[PDB]
Amino acid sequence: IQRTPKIQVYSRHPAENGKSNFLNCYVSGFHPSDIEVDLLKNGERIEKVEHSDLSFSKDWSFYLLYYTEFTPTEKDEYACRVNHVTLSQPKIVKWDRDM
Amino acid sequence: HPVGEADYFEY
Amino acid sequence: GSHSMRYFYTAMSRPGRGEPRFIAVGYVDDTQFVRFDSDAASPRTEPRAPWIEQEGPEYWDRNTQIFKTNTQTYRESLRNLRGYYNQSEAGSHIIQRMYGCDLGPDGRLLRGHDQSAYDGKDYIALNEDLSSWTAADTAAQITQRKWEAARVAEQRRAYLEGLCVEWLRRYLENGKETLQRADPPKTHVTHHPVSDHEATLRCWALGFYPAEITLTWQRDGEDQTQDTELVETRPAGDRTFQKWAAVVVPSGEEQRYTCHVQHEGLPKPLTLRWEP
Repeated sequence: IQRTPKIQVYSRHPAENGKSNFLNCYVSGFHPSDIEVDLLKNGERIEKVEHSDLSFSKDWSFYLLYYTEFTPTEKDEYACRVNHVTLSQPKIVKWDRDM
Repeated sequence: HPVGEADYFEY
Repeated sequence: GSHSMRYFYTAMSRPGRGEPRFIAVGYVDDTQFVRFDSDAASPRTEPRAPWIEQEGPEYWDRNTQIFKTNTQTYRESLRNLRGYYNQSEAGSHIIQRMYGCDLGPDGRLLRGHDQSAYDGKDYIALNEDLSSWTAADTAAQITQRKWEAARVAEQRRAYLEGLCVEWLRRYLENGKETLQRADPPKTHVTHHPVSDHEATLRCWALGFYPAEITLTWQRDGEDQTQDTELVETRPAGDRTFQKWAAVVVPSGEEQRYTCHVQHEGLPKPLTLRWEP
């Protein structure tokens, strides 16, 4: 059968306003491997997003890291949009810097 | 280094 | 400590959208070092760690030859398995394979692995004796007969006890400054109130390598397993990993709680509490 992705949105380094960083979206625990992942700035898709090579865990479920460089500010909101066959509608997970 | 497979290896 | 090398193969059919895609990646411990993708503009084995770049032309061409052959091989195998399960040509299916060797902290073969799955479900595995197979069902029993006829297990054993170990030891030496360097976690405890008389204590571990780590919350020295929210260990993107564990506590009782961190890179296991 099919497995729905776990989603974590987070920065590489401790978030500091005005300091360049990396925004990560880590999707894991999913099957099959086809997945759509977008990083959003204030609701809009970021262009130059990269991702890791497809690999899988001991339970055969896939994982991928999607990432882009970003500079956090006080009011800019970031999020990860994920679509998978197990999802009837794209899932939005907002970046919380305490998470 | 990966394992080489013999010719026409199949499941 | 202990070390391991693994290759991970993923073969994915896609009826109506071209031939099945084959991807291979190689890892030493928690560090990827090579990739191959049959969908790439020019499919070839590409380096993914700086310490592998020194390998000469014969290495990269041998790798590519193997993965290019496997691309064709796994396309045939996807067809075979569709047949074994009486499935239509309309669906998309996946074969995954995982193989490699584990070394003990002394550097000898601890055990070998060669395992395959179909649609995320275990299909066939080389047993620990490296001489026999475990087939998941009557379909995999057919693959087993094929592999016993072609004396595959004998050839896996030879590789796993020989070349796998030899190459792993070579990589561990070439990349010793990273592969044999354990980075301890940077740890701290955060505090977030949720009501008048409950608050959350979150224990953070950041910048650690390798990924293996234990984070536990204790209350009065007693483990809080069923109460602890524990996220999956996640890559930072710079080789290192991140993890947190959280427990919800009654306000005023924060000093009754202790976070414990165990990691290979630590001089000693850490005990943390909230410092207001």
